[PDB]
Amino acid sequence: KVFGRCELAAAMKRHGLDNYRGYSLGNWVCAAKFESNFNTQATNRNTDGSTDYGILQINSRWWCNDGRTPGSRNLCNIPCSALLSSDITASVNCAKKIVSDGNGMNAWVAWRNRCKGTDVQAWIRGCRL
Ligand SMILES: [Cl-]
Repeated sequence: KVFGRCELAAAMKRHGLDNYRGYSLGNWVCAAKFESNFNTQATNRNTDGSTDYGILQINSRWWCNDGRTPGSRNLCNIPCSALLSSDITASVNCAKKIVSDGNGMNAWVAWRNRCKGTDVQAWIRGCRL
């Protein structure tokens, strides 16, 4: 599924991401835009052989199992394919564990380079929430 901007904002809000660990809704929408272009089916492979999955591009090296990343962990205890569903529940629940692990949203490279320190409120402007 390819979400619309306001559609994804409303979905994330319903799943408890607004101000989660102090990060306003606009931060999450901005990260999703630049990680996956709002596409739940996005995949990208990394140099070390791990793969990133879904709307928030969660890495198989640490967070999910894809059966082809040797010596990796599965800290969200899910198959990586569950992160590609049109229902974003699994992606959101895993993201909540990632953002709580001490480094906040700096875990997402696109957020650090393209969202951090910008006016992220603009990403939810005009949406009915
Ligand atoms: Cl933080």
